[PDB]
Amino acid sequence: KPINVRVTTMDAELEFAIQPNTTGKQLFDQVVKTVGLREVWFFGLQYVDSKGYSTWLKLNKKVTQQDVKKENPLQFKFRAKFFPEDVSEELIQEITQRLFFLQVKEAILNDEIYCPPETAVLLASYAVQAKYGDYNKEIHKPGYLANDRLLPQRVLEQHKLTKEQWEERIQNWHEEHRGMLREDSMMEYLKIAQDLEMYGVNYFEIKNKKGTELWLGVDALGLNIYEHDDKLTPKIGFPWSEIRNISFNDKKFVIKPIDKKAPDFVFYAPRLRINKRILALCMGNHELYMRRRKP
Amino acid sequence: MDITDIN
Repeated sequence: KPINVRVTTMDAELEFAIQPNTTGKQLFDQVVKTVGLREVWFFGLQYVDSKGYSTWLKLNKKVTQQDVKKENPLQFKFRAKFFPEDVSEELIQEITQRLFFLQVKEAILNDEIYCPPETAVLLASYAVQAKYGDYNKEIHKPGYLANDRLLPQRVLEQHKLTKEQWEERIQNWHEEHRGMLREDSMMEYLKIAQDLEMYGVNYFEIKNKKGTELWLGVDALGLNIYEHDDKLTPKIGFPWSEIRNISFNDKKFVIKPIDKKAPDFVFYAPRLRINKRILALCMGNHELYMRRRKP
Repeated sequence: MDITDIN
């Protein structure tokens, strides 16, 4: 029987039949090939397993044997799993730049990556310059932006201006990018986003031995611990260079630092598999952190 | 139970 598979990227969907023993890799390979993506190291296929967990699809394993929720079209999302350290020197393909711009922006819009008011407006203008090209008195008439979801929700909730005010504001910033290309614009966007405190960092809800709530941030540059109340500022940091060994044993995870004088960090995950992922993420992420410091 | 060594 043919296994029906849908793989949406951020601007495209793809639907084909799959073989009852097609390897995750073979699947990933088809998708990237069809899209014409070369920078394949940042990306993954994400599906949802039977327990409800969003999971990354493993390439060295039969795509049919990883327990993805069994619906008619087997559904996956093709998203960046890892983020570069510097967008401009790490994203060479227009395709890659595009799939990033989109994924990043979406999160910026969903209050996922925090972004303060002025920068939000600044970003929006780059997003509209990307969409619409040069501003034009004759074309873009008062309200030409009424249909576009342009600003982080919290931005709108906190600084109360009118809808047509925020628009005037972006319009002003839009008017100024006159001459930018759709491509450049998306890049100028990313260059600003990649500096946001929450950009390219995966959070996990944890608690220490004392049983108090915390967040663990795994990212391009290492681990970071946050207080539940603040997702932005790290309480303690651990770059890769300053970490010797990370391990877990059941729900208990432990970080061991390079200098012996430091009291190694210990936290408690809500389930075993949560650590499994934390371990997986760090490994893949550190690996790339090395790989871009060799030839 | 698992372990990884970084730096």
